[PDB]
Amino acid sequence: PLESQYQVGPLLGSGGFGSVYSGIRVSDNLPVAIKHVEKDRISDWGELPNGTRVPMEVVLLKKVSSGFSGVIRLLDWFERPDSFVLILERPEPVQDLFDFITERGALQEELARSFFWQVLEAVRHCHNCGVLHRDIKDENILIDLNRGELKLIDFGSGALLKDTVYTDFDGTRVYSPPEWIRYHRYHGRSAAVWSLGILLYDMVCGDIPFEHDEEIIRGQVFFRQRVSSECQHLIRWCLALRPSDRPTFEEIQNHPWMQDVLLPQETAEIHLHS
Ligand SMILES: O=c1[nH]c(-c2ccc(NCC3CCNCC3)cc2Cl)nc2c1oc1ccc(Br)cc12
Repeated sequence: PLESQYQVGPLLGSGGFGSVYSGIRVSDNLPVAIKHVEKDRISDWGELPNGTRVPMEVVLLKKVSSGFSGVIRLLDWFERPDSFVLILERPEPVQDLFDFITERGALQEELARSFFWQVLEAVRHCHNCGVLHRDIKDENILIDLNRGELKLIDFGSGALLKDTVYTDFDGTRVYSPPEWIRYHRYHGRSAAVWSLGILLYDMVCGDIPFEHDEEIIRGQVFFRQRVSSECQHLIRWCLALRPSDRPTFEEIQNHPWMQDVLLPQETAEIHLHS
């Protein structure tokens, strides 16, 4: 029971998500992350197999936990008077994609591809486990710099995956698809693909392509940097205005630009200098 199992360290960051801290498991010194979430700010609750009230975040994390290292692991969690606490694996050394992109600009395509493929594989996993993330974006992807592996994080906005329409969204606006902006309705897989389209553009251009509802609704994509035509094509496809025109994951991964991906480890050697 309790903290004193773990050993709190520097705050890593905070926001509408809550607050996350570096920490060590005192027993075996495992690097972990301690994420605190206030009950008043939680909005989407669910319940466990064993039948108890919890943040959806926790349900979703348990549903997707496993060997698969494309998604952060939930190690344990605790309930408090006015908060919850989640203990998550921490890789060390680690940097999130956003910070990596600020630091290094528009990524080389070889690297964007390794990365993007890894994201794709992580998301497929979530959908295989019945979970839909709803906030795919550079900040919510961690890079394990030794192993050249990407981990997805922050399921605070996600939802059980379903085949019917979604009328709620509390993700990140600029990553949301046109059909949310206009109609306040979307379907899971097609909304995901759109945000992945924003994600790839961000990677290859050093920034997100739309900053305003107007540009989202319009959906014309302008490339501010040299980007190969296959890449441009893949991105424009993911950003088709009509959802059903977007590619499935299978089509994304069978797309020409996605051929001959580097393994994560050879990515690290070549591109993380390690
Ligand atoms: O849920 C999370 N959110 C966040 C998170 C997401 C977005 C942000 N904010 C935006 C970024 C923060 C850093 N880059 C510039 C601005 C901050 C955090 Cl702390 N981090 C983690 C989360 O779970 C983690 C597990 C292990 C580790 Br290491 C980190 C996390």
